[PDB]
Amino acid sequence: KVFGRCELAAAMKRHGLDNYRGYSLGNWVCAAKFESNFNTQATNRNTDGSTDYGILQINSRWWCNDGRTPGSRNLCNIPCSALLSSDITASVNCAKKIVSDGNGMNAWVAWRNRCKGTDVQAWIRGCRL
Ligand SMILES: [Cl-]
Ligand SMILES: [Cl-]
Repeated sequence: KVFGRCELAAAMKRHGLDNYRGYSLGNWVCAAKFESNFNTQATNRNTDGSTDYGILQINSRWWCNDGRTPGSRNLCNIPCSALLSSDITASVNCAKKIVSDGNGMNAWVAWRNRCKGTDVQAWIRGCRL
């Protein structure tokens, strides 16, 4: 599923991400825009053989099992395919564990490089939330 901006903002809010660990909703929307262009089915392979999955490009090295990332951990205890669902619930619950692990949203390179220190509120401007 390819979300619209306000559609995704509302789904993220309902799943509890607005100000989760201090990150306003616009951060999460910004991150999803640049990680996946709002596409739940996005996958991208990394040089180390791991793969990033879903709307928030969660990495199989640490967070989910794809059966092909040797010596990886599965810290969200889910198959990575669950992160590609049109229901963002699994991606959000795993994202909550990632952002809580000490490095906050710097875990997402696109957020660090394209969202951090910008007007992220602009990403939810005009949405009925
Ligand atoms: Cl915001
Ligand atoms: Cl980047």
